[PDB]
Amino acid sequence: KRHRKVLRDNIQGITKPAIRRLARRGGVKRISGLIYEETRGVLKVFLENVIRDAVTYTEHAKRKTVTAMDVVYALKRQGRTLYGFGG
Amino acid sequence: NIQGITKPAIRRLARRGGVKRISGLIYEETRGVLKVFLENVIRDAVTYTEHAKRKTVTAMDVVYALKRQGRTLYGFGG
Amino acid sequence: DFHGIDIVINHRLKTSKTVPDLNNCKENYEFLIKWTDESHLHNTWETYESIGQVRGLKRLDNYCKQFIIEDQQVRLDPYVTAEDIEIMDMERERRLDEFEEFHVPERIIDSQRASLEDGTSQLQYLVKWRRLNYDEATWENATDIVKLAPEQVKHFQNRENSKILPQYSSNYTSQRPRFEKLSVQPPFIKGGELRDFQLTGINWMAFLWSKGDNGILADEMGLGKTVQTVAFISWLIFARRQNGPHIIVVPLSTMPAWLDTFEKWAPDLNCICYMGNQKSRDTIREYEFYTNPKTMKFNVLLTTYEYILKDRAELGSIKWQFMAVDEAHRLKNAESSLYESLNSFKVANRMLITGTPLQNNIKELAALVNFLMPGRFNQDEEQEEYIHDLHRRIQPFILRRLKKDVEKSLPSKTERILRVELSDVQTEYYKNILTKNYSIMNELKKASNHPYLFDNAEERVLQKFMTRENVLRGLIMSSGKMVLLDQLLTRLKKDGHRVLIFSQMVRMLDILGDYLSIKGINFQRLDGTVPSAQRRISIDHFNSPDSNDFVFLLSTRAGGLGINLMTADTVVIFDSDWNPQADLQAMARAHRIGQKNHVMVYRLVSKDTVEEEVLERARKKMILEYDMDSIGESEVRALYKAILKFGNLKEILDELIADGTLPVKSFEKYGETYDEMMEAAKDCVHEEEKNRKEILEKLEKHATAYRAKLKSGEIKAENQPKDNPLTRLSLKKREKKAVLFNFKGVKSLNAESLLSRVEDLKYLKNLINSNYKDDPLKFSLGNNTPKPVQNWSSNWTKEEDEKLLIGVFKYGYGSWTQIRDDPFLGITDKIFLKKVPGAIHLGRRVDYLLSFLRG
Amino acid sequence: KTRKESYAIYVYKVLKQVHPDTGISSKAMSIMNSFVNDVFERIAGEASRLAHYNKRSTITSREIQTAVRLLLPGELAKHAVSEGTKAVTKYTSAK
Amino acid sequence: TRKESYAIYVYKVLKQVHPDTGISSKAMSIMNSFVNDVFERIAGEASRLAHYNKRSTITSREIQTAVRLLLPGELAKHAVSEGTKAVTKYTSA
Amino acid sequence: TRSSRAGLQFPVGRVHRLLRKGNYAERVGAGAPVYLAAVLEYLTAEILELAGNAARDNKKTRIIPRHLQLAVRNDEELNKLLGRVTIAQGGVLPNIQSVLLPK
Amino acid sequence: AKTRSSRAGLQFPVGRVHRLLRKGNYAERVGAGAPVYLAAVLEYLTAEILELAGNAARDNKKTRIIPRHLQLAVRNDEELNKLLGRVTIAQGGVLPNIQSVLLPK
Amino acid sequence: HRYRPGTVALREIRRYQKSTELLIRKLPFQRLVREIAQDFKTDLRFQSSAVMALQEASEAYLVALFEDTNLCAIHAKRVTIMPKDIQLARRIRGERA
Amino acid sequence: PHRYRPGTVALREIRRYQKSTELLIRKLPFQRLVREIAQDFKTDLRFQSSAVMALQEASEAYLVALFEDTNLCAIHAKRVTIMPKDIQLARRIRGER
DNA sequence: ATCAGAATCCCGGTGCCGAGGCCGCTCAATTGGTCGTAGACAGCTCTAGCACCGCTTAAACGCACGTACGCGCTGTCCCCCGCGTTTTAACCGCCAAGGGGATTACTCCCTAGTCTCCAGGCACGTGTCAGATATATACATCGATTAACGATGCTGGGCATA
DNA sequence: TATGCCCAGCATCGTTAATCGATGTATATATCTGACACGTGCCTGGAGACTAGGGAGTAATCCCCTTGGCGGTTAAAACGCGGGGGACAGCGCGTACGTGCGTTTAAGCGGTGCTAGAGCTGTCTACGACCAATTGAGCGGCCTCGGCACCGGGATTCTGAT
Ligand SMILES: Nc1ncnc2c1ncn2[C@@H]1O[C@H](COP(=O)(O)OP(=O)(O)O)[C@@H](O)[C@H]1O
Ligand code: BEF
Repeated sequence: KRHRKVLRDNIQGITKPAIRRLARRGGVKRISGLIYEETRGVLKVFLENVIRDAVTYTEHAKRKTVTAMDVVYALKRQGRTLYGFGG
Repeated sequence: NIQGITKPAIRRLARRGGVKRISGLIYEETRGVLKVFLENVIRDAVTYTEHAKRKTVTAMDVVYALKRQGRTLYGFGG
Repeated sequence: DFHGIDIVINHRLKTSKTVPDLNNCKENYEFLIKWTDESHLHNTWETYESIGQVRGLKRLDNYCKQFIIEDQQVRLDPYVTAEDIEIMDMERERRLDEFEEFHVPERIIDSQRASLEDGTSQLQYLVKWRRLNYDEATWENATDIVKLAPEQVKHFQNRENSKILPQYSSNYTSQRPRFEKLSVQPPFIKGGELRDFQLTGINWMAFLWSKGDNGILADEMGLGKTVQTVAFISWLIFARRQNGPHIIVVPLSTMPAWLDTFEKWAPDLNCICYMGNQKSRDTIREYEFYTNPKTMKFNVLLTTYEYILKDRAELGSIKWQFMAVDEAHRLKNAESSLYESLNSFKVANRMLITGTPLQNNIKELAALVNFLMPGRFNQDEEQEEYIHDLHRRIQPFILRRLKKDVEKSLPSKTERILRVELSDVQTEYYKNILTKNYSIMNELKKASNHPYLFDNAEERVLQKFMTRENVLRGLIMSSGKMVLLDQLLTRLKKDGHRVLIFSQMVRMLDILGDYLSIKGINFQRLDGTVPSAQRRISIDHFNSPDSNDFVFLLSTRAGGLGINLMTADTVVIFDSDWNPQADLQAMARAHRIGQKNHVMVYRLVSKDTVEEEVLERARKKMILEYDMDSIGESEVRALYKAILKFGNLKEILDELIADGTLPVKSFEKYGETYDEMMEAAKDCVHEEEKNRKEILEKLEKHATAYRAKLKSGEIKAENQPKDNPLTRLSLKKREKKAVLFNFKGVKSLNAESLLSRVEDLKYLKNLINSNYKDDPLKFSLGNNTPKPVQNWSSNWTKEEDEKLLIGVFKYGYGSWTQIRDDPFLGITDKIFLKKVPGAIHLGRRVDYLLSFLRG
Repeated sequence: KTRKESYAIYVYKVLKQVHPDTGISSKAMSIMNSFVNDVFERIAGEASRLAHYNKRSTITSREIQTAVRLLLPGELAKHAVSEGTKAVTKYTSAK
Repeated sequence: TRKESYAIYVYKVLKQVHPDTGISSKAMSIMNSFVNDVFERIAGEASRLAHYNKRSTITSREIQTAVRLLLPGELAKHAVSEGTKAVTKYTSA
Repeated sequence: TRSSRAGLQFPVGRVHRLLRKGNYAERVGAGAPVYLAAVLEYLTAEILELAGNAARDNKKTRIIPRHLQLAVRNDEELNKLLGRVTIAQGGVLPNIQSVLLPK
Repeated sequence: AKTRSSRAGLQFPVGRVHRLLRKGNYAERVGAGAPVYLAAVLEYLTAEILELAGNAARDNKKTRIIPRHLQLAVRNDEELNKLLGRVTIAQGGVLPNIQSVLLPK
Repeated sequence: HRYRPGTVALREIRRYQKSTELLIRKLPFQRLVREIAQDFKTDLRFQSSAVMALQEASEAYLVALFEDTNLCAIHAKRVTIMPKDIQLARRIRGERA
Repeated sequence: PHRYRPGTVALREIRRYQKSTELLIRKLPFQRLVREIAQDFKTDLRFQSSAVMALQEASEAYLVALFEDTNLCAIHAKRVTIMPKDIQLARRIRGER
C-alpha cells in the first residue's frame, strides 16, 4: 500500500512477552491470557496520578518543561521513595 | 493476662468484620497479631512519655504515635 | 546440516478452473524448490508426495497461496485491466532476474582439499555468488567450476601467484626515497586513458606523500576522485614497494561501485570487502588469518561506517598505514564516535577525499586540520586577517581545482527558481494550527508545502463520495507544487527527458508513490529502507539506455549518499533541505560529466512561508568561498633450492626475489654467486672425471694383475674370493656416489643435477616457447611414447604426459604442492604422498620424460 | 486555668448556613477540630516543602493553591480554587 | 554552578573498612540521596517532635529519641552509643 | 478584622499566627490565610452538609459521630481523601457479600 | 584543631549539617551537640551499609560497588528491610525467591 | 425449633453494624496493656482516654485486617477462615516484618 | 530437536532474569505512550532523559511487586495460573484501590 | 402452599443530662507608622530537546500442534452451631488517697546576631606504578621434506648352444 | 632362429642425516589505561571573638487527675450434644495456554538543522516584620429544658419445618 500508517492507540506498545518477562522476574511459572489487558489499566491508574503530579509541580515552578526532581518529589509524596536521580 | 481476650470478643469482632463462620485456632494467633501490632505502639508511647521528662502517658502521645505509623486518629486530641 | 527446504525458485505444471486449491497444486503442479545448506545449482522440481515430511513447509504453502491469488488476478477476475497483467507478469521476470544471478560465481574465497567417504580427497572451493552476501558460501568441487567460469579460477590462482604480502613491503619510515614528479601515466590503467589533471593530482598526492605529510583532496564531484585513489594506491604499491594492508572506508551504497571500478581498472589486486553481520564476520575472520596462534592474505578492503563502530576490536588489532574515505563530511563535529574511532587505528598517512563546505563552521576545518595533524590550529572584523593567515596557511595542504578548466567538454549549467504560492488548505493548515484546534514547531515547516501529513486531512477535502479520479484531483489541487510539477512534467514528457525529484520528507516520497502510480508513470524509489540488493537492482535498471523509468525518486542523505546517474539530466527540488551546498552535491548525482543534453534544475521556492528564510541563511553561509653483498648459509641453501626449482635465474630474478625466499640483496651478488656455483660445479665435474678415469685405470692394472694370478692356477675353485679387484671394479662401475662439493659451509651439493637441470629446464622453455607461447594448453608430443607405468593404481595415457610437463613449465620441478591442486590438469586423484604416486617417484618419471624427449 | 484553643464557635456558623435546625455532639466536635488541625498540618507542611524545593522564602497563595490541588481528589480541588480565589479577590478588592 | 554533594566525605569512611574497593557514580548518587533522605526524616521527626512539646530548640535528646524511633533496636543502640561518644569527645575537647 | 472583610467565617489572624508560630517558612503571604480559610470553609460545608443529610436519614436532630462515619464512607472522593483515617466512635457500612445469602 | 569535624573525631562535616539546620527552617534555635550526634549516627549508618555492600561485592567476586550490591545488601537484612520498607532502589533488582511448591514434583 | 446455622451470624452482623460502642472490655485490656507496658518499663501511668484510644484503635486494625482475611477466605471458595489467610493479608499488605 | 519439559524453561528464564540489573520494558513505546497521555493531559510539555528512566524503573517497581503479591494470591488459591480476581484482591489488600 | 415462633420495629410513657445561652473579662488581633529587603523583568550565555535520517537486526504476531488444569460433578469426612446448662467477674457507684502535672516566680546560660578572615574544597594539568599486551631475541623439541646409501627385479641389449 | 647366459637400468623397500618450519618457553623492552597524590588557580562558608535577652532549668505551691479497695448483681463466659451444611479427596474433560516457525516491523546506535528555555546578574519597589493601644471577640463558669436514652406493650416480619 505505502499510503498511510495508522497506529490506533499507543497502549499497544507494551506487548505480551514484556509483561511475561515482568511476571518472570516477579516469580510466576505460567500466566493466563486476559491479564496484560487489565495490567495496562493498572499501570494507567498507577501512572496518570504520577504524571498529573509531575505536571502540577512543573506548572507551579513557572516553567513548561518537566525535569527529574519533580518526579522524585511526586513519587516520595505518594510513599514511593526513589533515589539515584537526585534528592 | 493474655487470657483476658475471650472467645466471644474475637467472635463479635468477626461478626463486625463480616464472617459467617470462623475456625478454631484463630484467636490464639490473633492475640499474637494484636501483641505485635501493640508492642510497637506502646513502645512509642513510652518513648514519647519518657522523652517528655515526665512519667505519665497522656493522650496526645498516642495520637502522635498512631499518626507517625500512618494511622491517623481523631477525637482524642489532634 | 539438515537437508530441508530453503526458498522457492520457479513453478510450473506437473500433469499436462475457477480457483485451484492446494490439492490441484499437489497433483497438478510441480515447484522448483531450493534446498538449504546447498548451492542454488541443485534446484529440483519437487512437490509434497515426492519428498514426504521435510524440514520447513510453510514457505511453499505461502508461496503457493500467493500463486493462487495471482491466478485469481491474471484471468480469473472481471476487474483486471491491462497494466495489472504487465505488473503481475513483470514480477515473474523480476524474480527470475533475482534468481538467475545466484548460479554464476563471482569470487573464490578459499580452496581446501577435503576427503570423501571413499577415501579420496578432492579440492573444493569456497564459492562466492553474485548479488548475495558472504553467507551461504557452499563448497563446490573443482570438477565443474572450471567448466563454467574459468576466469574465477585463473584469477584465483593469480591472487596466489602475485605475492603482495606485507612482509615484502618496503620500510621507508626511517628515510624517504628520492621522489620524481612524473608526467606520463603508468602501465597499470587497463580500463581507460586519463587526462592531465588526474596525473597532476596523483603527482600531488605522491608529491606530499614523500614528505611524510597528509593532504585533503577537495576537487569537484565528477573529476575521477575514485580512479585517482585506485591509481595512487596501485602506483604506491607497485612503485614504492608498499604492498602492506591499506584500509579504505566506503559506504555500503557505493561499495559495489568501488568494487566494479576497482576490478575494471586494477584487476591484479583483490577487493575482498567487509559486509554481513554474523556468519559473514566468521567468513572474513577465517579468510583473514590462518588457524594458528599470521598469514596476511589481503590488503585493500571496504568497511562501512557502522561496521567500524560495531567492530572495533577486529579492525583495531590490525596495523594500517594508509586510510582513504569518500564523502568525509561525517567528521563535521569532533565529539562523535567515528571521529575518535578513526583516531584509534595506528596508521601512518591519511587522505580525505570530499568537498564539504569548510566555511560555515570553524570546527569543521579545524577538525580536518587536527584530525590528520594533531597540534596545528569569530568576529567579522578580524575575519579578513584570520582568513588572510589561515587561507595561505592551508593552501599548500589543500587542492582547489575548480570546474573552469574542464568546461571545454561539458555542457552549460543553468538553474531557475519558482516562487510557488500557497492555497486555501495551506492557509487553514498554516493559521488554524497555532490557535485552538489540533485534529509543535517543525511540523509547520514540514506542512508548509504539503498538507497531507496527518490523519484527518483526506476526508476533509473530499466533500462527496470508491472513486479514483476525484481523489487524485483533490490531491493535485491541494498544493501548487503538484499542479506546477504535473504541468512541467507534462512539458518535459512532450520532448523526452529524465526528471528527478529530491525530497527530504520520507512520507512525501510515498505520497508521490501513490500519485505517480495512478497516472501510469513507471518509476522506482530510493531511500534509506531497502537493502543494497534492491537499490543496486534499481540503479542498474535505471542505467539501461532502453529503461522506461523517466522518473527516479531519491532523498537528501540517501539521494546524495553516493554513486551517480548518467542518463538523468533534470533535477527538481521541492525545497532546500536546511543545508548549504547540499543542493550542489544533490544535483551532483545527476549533473555529471557523462551527461550531454545539458542539465535543467527547478527549485520550487515556497513564497511567503518559512523556507525562504532558511534559503537566505544558506546563502549567507555560501558567499564565503575562501649488508647487500652478504650471503649467509640460508641464502646459499635457499638459492640452491631456487636453482633446483627454476634453474637459470638471470632473467626472472625479480619474480624469484619477491616470492619471499631470497632476501632483499643486490642482483649483482646473486649473479656472481651463480657464476661461481656453476663454474665450480663444472670444474668439480671435470676434476671428478680426470680423477675417476685414473681410478678406473688403476683398477684395470690391478684387475689385470689379479687375472694373471687367476688364469695360472694359484686360486682354488672351491671358494671364489670376493676380495679381489674384479669385485671392487664391478662395484665401481655401479658406484653409489655423486659429484659432491662443499661451498661456503653448505655440504651435500651435487653438480650434475645443476647442469642437467639447466639443460632439461632450458630444453623445456625452448621447446614449449618455440611452439606454443600464448597457449600452453595445446601442446602435444606426436608419436613419442615412453615406457608404460610400473604397477600404478591410476590410468595414465599420453594426455597425462602432455599435461604433466605444463606444471613443470609453470611452477617448476619439485613443486608438487601446486600440481596436485591444479584443476587444469585432471590429475586430482592421481597425486598423493601405501600409495604409488610419490614425491620423488613421479619426479624421476618427469626426468625420464625430459631425457626421453631430448633423445 | 489554661485557656485552650479550639474551633468551636467558628463551625456552628457554617453549620447553620446549610442546616439551621441540626446540632452536633462534643465527640464529633473534637473529631472535626482535630480534622481541621490535621488538614492544616498537611497543607502547611506541603507548602513548606514545596516552598523549600524552589528555594523560596515565602508562602503566598499559589503554594496553598497547588497544595490544595494536590491534596484534593478532583472536583473539590476546583471548587476550592474557585471559592478560595473568590475570597482572596473579595479581600483584595475591599480594604 | 557549584552544586553540593557528599563526595570526599564518603571516601574517608569507605577506606576505613575497605581500602581496596571501588564505587560507581550511580551508587554514589544512591548514597548521597540516601544520606539526604535520612537527614530529611530525622530533621523532620525532630522538628515535629520539637513542636509537640512546645520546645523552641533542638538539642541532642531530640535526635537521640528520633534515632531510637526511626530504628527498631540494634542500630538505635549502637547509634546512641557512638553518638553519645562523639558528643562526649567533642565536649571534652 | 480581616475575617469580616474577607467575607468568610473562619478566623484569619489566629491561623496567621499559627503560620508564624508554627515554624514553617521564614516569610508569610498576604492572601494565604484567606485562601486556606476558604478551603477549610468549603470542606466544613461539605462534611457538615453530608453529615446533616446522614442525620436526616435516621430522623435525628443532633448529628452523632456515626453520621460522620456514614457520611464520609459513603462518598468516593471523601473515601479516597480519608483513606487511613479512623473516625472516633464510628462504625462500618452495611456491606454484606451476595455469596453469603441463603440460596 | 580548627574545624569541629576534626575536634569531634568524625568524618562527616559538622558545619555543613549545621548550616542546613540554619537554612532548612526546622527550628528557631539549634543545640550544641546536635550536628555531631547526627554526624555520628549517619557515620554508623553509612558504615554498616558500606560494610554489607562490601560483602555484597565480595560474594560475587566484584571490585566496584554497583547498585545491585546495595539492593541485595539491604533486602537480605531484616532490620534494613524494615527501615527501608517503602523504598525502591534504582538500577537494582529483586531477591531470587522461588516458592517450594513451584518446583516440578 | 432449630434455626438454620449461619443466619443467626448474619442477623448478628445486622445488629453489630448499627452499634457505635466497643466490644472488648476495659479491665482485661487494661490489665493486659498495663502488664505488657509494666514489663517494658517500670513505674508508668496512663490516661483514662488512652485506654479508649488503644481500644478502638486496636479494634480498627482487628476489623480491617479481619475483613481482608474474610475476603481472602471468599477468594478461596470457602467461608471458614484459616491462619494462612491472616498471614496472606499481612504478607500482601506489607506490614509483616 | 527434542521437546523439553513445559514450565522448566520458564524457571530457566527466571534464573536468567533474577541476575539482570537492567530494564525489561522497551523505551520507545514507553516514551510514545507516556508522552501521548501527558500530551492529552496538558499540551506543550517537555520531558527529560532521566525522567523516562525514573518512570520506567518506578513503574516496574510496583509492576513486579504487584505481580509478586498476585503470584501469592495464585499460590494461596491452590492454583498455578494467575486470575483477574488475584489482581482485584491484590489491589484490595494493598489499599490503593 | 402454609402456621406457630423468636426477633424486630413502632407507639406510649418516663426521665435524663449536657449544649445554648448568659455574665464577664483577658488578651491577642487591628491600624498606623517605620525599617529591611525578595524576587519580577529583559536579556546574556549557553543547551539539551523538537523533529527526523542512515541503517541495521532482533522481536511481535498469525499460524499450527500438543496438552493439561481448574470447573463441574461425585462421594465422603468433618467442626463449630442453636440451644440448653452451669460458672463468673466487670462495674454503677461509693470511699479513701496521694503525688506528680501544671502554675508562678527566681535565676541562668548560651546562641543568633554581628564584626571579621583563611584554609577546605572544587577542576584540572602532571606524574610514575599496578596489571595487560605484545615484541625482538634466544633455546629446546619435533613434523615433515629431501638428498644420500644398501639390495635388488624384471627388463632390455646382446653372446654360447639346440 | 630360438633358448639360456653376461652387462646395464630405473623403481621397489628400507634407513641416516641435514634443513625449513611449527610449537613451547623464557627474558628484558616499548606501549595502554587507569589512575591516586600534588600543585596549580580560585570561592567562600566556618570559624577567631563579644554579647543581651528570652527560652530554659529549678524551687515552692494547687489540686485534681489518676490509684487501690469494697458488697451486689447482672449480662457475660465456658461445656456440652445432636447435627447439617461446609471442606476435602478424587475423576471427566475441553478449550485456553506453552511450544516452534516465517515474515514484516519497529526499537536501537549514532548524527543534525535549530530553538524555546534554564541560570543569573543589573535594579529597585512594593512586600514583609516590630513597635504603641485598644478594643471587641473567645473562652472560663454556671442555669434551662428538650432531643434523645430507656423500658413496657402492641404490631410486624421473616422463618424453619409440615
Ligand atoms: N579517468 C577517467 N576516464 C574516463 N572516465 C572516467 C575517469 N574517471 C572517472 N570517470 C567516469 O566517472 C564515473 C565514476 O564517477 P566517480 O568519479 O567514481 O564518482 P565519485 O565522485 O564518487 O568519485 C564513471 O562512470 C566514469 O565514466
Ligand atoms: F561527487 Be562524487 F559522485 F561523490
